[PDB]
Amino acid sequence: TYKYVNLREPSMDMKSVTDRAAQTLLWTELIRGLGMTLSYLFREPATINYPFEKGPLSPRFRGEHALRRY
Amino acid sequence: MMLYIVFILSVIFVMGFVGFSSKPSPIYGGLGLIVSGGVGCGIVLNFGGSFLGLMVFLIYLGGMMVVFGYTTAMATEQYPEIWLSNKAVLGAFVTGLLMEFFMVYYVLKDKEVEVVFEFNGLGDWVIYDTGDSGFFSEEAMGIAALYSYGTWLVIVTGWSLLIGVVVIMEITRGN
Amino acid sequence: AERVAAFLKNVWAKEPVLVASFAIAGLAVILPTLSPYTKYSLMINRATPYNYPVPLRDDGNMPDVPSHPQDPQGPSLEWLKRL
Amino acid sequence: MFMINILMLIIPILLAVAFLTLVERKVLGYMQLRKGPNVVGPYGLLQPIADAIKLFIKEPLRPATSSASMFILAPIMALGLALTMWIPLPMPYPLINMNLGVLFMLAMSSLAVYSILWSGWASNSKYALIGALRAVAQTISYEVTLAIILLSVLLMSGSFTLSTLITTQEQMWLILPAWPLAMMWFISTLAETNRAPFDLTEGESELVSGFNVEYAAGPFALFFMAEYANIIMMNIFTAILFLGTSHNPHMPELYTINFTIKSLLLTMSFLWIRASYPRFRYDQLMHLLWKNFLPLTLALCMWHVSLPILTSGIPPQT
Amino acid sequence: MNLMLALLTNFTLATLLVIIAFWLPQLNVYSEKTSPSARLPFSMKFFLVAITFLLFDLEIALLLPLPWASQTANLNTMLTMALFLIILLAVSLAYEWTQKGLEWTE
Amino acid sequence: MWFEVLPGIAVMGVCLFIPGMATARIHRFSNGGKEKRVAHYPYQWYLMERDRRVSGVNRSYVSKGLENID
Amino acid sequence: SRGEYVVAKLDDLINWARRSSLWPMTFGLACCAVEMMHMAAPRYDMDRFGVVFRASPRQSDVMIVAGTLTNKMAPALRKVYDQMPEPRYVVSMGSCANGGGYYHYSYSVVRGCDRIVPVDIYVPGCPPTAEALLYGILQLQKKIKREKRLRIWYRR
Ligand SMILES: CCCCCCCCCCCCCCCCCC(=O)OC[C@H](COP(=O)(O)OCCN)OC(=O)CCCCCCCCCCCCCCCCC
Ligand SMILES: CCCCCCCCCCCCCCCCCC(=O)OC[C@H](COP(=O)(O)OCCN)OC(=O)CCCCCCCCCCCCCCCCC
Ligand SMILES: CCCCCCCCCCCCO[C@@H]1O[C@H](CO)[C@@H](O[C@H]2O[C@H](CO)[C@@H](O)[C@H](O)[C@H]2O)[C@H](O)[C@H]1O
Ligand code: SF4
Repeated sequence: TYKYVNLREPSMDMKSVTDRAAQTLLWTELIRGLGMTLSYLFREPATINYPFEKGPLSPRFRGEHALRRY
Repeated sequence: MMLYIVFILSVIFVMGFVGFSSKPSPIYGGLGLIVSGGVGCGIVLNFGGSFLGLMVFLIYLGGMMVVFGYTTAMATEQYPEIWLSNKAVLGAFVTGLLMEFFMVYYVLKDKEVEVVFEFNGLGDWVIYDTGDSGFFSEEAMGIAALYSYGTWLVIVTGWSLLIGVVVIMEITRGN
Repeated sequence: AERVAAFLKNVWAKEPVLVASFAIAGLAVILPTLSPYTKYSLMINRATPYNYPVPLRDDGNMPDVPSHPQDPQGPSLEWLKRL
Repeated sequence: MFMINILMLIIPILLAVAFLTLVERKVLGYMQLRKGPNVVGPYGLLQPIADAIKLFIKEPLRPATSSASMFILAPIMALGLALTMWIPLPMPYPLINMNLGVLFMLAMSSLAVYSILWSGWASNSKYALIGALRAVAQTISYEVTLAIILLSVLLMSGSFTLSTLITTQEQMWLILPAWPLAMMWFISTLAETNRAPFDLTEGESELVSGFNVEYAAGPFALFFMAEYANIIMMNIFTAILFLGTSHNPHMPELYTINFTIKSLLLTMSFLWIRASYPRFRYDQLMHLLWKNFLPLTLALCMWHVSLPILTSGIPPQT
Repeated sequence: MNLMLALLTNFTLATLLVIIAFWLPQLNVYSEKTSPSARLPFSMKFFLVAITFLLFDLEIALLLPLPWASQTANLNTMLTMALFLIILLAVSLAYEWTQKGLEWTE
Repeated sequence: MWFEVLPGIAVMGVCLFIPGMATARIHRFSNGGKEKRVAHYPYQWYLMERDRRVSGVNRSYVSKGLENID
Repeated sequence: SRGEYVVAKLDDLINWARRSSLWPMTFGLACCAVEMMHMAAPRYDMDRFGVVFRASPRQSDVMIVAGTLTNKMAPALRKVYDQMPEPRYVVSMGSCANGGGYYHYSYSVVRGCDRIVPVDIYVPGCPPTAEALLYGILQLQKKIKREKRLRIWYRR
């Protein structure tokens, strides 16, 4: 099964043509992109405070070698 | 000495002209003209031409001379010969400053020199107008009158600029 | 017509910037000739006194020229106060 | 006394530029779900100082310049003109009260293109010169709309005096009657200062953009300071032009506080925009100017010449 | 006098910053390195954008007096000639546009 | 958090606030506690020169009122 | 007010500025460049230390060699190093850059970038974790903090 990613023909009535003209002239879709970056500004960042905080690891982690004893 | 600001500026004006008229590499020729233009605007300001002075900076320096330097970079020079490192350029430059120095010497000493015309060396301030108390700039009023008095000037000046666009596209197409 | 309306539709879909530019310029050239308040712009510019109003020598027969600034005769700026 | 006034303008300008570099990195950081400088000084407040010291004691670059005089003149011109743009600004009172202050600012900014041209000439590199010429072509192109837009707004103000814009907006911000001009003005200032999405001097389409390419340049810090001083100045000019602050003669400080906030917010919007959009192609930003802004700006100039006449709203001359 | 002092101060400081930006690194005494007209070729298009800027910029010189021109008594003449100038500026653009003077494709 | 951006903005704000505050205060210091006189046109400069003569101390910002009338 | 004291405090200042404002030129050659990119990404945010993400080689103070250096590439890496303004430092990231790694015995691979440029920090791993690289960068900062350029100059 397959889907088309870009095969929509725009409607050509006044209501739709004028909506696209408003987008062109009033930059509405550009303003929308500004909204997304503004929303991120008010999110808590993902940064950890290395070296006081450390990224999580698991017991399987492969690091520096060592020889063991009984 | 501030009372001879106009004369001092006009001396620098001539020195800049001797700059690019000795014709060093075009890169430095543009520099001499830019300095002369800036000094030239300064002289016009001190006669009450504020709008006219700023036109030089906006149109002559910020417009015409930018395009000259732009064209020089693309079509003429990319690196220059050292200024005054050529026999003719230096000899022409020395000759110009000697002539300027002597004109300045005699005009200041005798307060008058005579070459083609008679020049007085009392100081450019002596000719100024002694009556000023209007509520506007006379220069600005005269320039604003272009649109009321100068209909015919606008038409021919407007036509020439349009034809300039057409002509330059014709010239540069190459076929 | 309807050919004209279709053409206006094609440009409004393909060249909205130019349609707006020609519309705005068209208003700039047309509205001044139709506006009733254009006449007031000329009147206000003429009511602004840049120069001293030189007095006239009173020969004795200028009834409509005031002798004092606060006399009734002479041009009034009553229309401007209300405007 | 006047000499104090000059220094009380120049020095704070250099400090604002220094700390704008920190604000840009932290604002861009948080929009990218990170922090930005927060180690060098509390909240990164010492980061501008560390960068400044580091840059000035760094070795000068190679290769040698093609023209020593032009190599030295370009940074002097860039920084000298940048500081000069501030002297007529009414905040609310200007350092220099010019009757033609708006024209002065136009004239001085048109001279800022010379530092680009001279530094390209002094780069001793054919490809670096071609990059400079593309930058000049961008700068002068967008100067056309700035001049015409500015002329259109002044038809509502009535003069070229910067402090008259304050009186013009005593009742209402000029952005309401002129928001279409404000939109194109704001973008033109971005393109004029080579800011994203118009920062092609820092882009990927230049002949010199390759990392391994080299040409005579610098000092980096002085050019950087000049550029960021112009960003702030343009946004200050934008606030005065379209977001006029009310001035109370007995409390001038209130004007300054409100006027500073608006300028800061506009400056932050430059950072906002840099975080949000991809970069224009060179031919596409030329198309934006010559085939979009310019036709609309000419039409709106016609409108704003006609509108005051037909509404009987011509402003005063003095 | 004040404007001259301001310009002198601004370009004096710019000059000092430039020379110390060039001398201060010499305190380090870094080691020596010992390891490094004509067309450009220039495109006609880049020349034509500069020329077009100039001619458009000259027409802007004629439009700058418009704020003062609106104070005249002969408003009808002034408005007619103002719109005439801007329209010829538009006609210059239209001519450039329709002869592909604004293209960047070779 | 986003409010840790404010300290750098506050520093910027203070730096931008200083030139405007300084100019206003220096003007009032130098013109007898009043705004510096604006003379854009010859008439205004003509009156300023007259005030400098009328003051008797060669400062145009020293005002003489009805006390000088007699 | 001895010269030893002033020289000592001036060293601390310039050392502080240089380590607090380290601009890397990342030479992303292979896989290790991905981990270098995860050091710039939000979790570790190298920029918060004053280490700007993407800096031009003209303003860079440190070159990070992140990946395998092949023979065909060695001349171009040396050229970038020679064009870096001083003071300049090199961090060797990952087994390939450290000594050849998995490709040590190849006919086409330089067996460690320290045959081409002098290296200040070696970061082990294949690849080193983003945190391991950050540890190495912070190690370089402490190495810069220990520098004594002016003290040595004063005693010449
Ligand atoms: C009563 C009648 C009165 C008469 C007057 C009436 C006038 C009102 C009607 C006209 C409206 C005018 C609108 C003014 C904006 C200019 C419009 C414009 O030119 O934008 C279109 C331009 C090209 O768009 P594009 O889709 O790429 O291609 C079209 C051409 N083929 O694309 C763009 O310009 C997009 C912008 C490019 C830059 C993107 C990055 C910046 C985006 C963020 C900006 C945020 C808003 C800034 C506001 C600042 C305000 C201070
Ligand atoms: C550093 C950050 C500083 C900020 C600090 C925090 C305060 C945040 C304040 C910022 C406000 C903007 C942020 C929110 C923007 C996001 C909102 C949004 O996404 O709206 C999208 C909307 C729909 O767009 P679309 O889906 O394409 O629909 C098309 C057909 N309906 O699209 C629209 O409807 C757009 C409608 C507006 C179009 C206006 C066009 C520009 C006109 C310019 C006037 C500018 C006036 C303001 C300038 C400032 C002066 C106050
Ligand atoms: C008293 C003040 C003294 C002046 C102090 C000046 C301090 C300057 C600190 C700059 C801080 C780093 O700021 C950051 O620098 C890099 C340059 O490497 C810029 O980087 C930008 O320009 C370079 C080219 O020049 C491009 O390669 C890069 O892709 C682009 O993003 C960032 O846009 C900027 O956000
Ligand atoms: S060291 Fe490992 S991860 Fe890094 S480039 Fe070599 S093979 Fe890839």
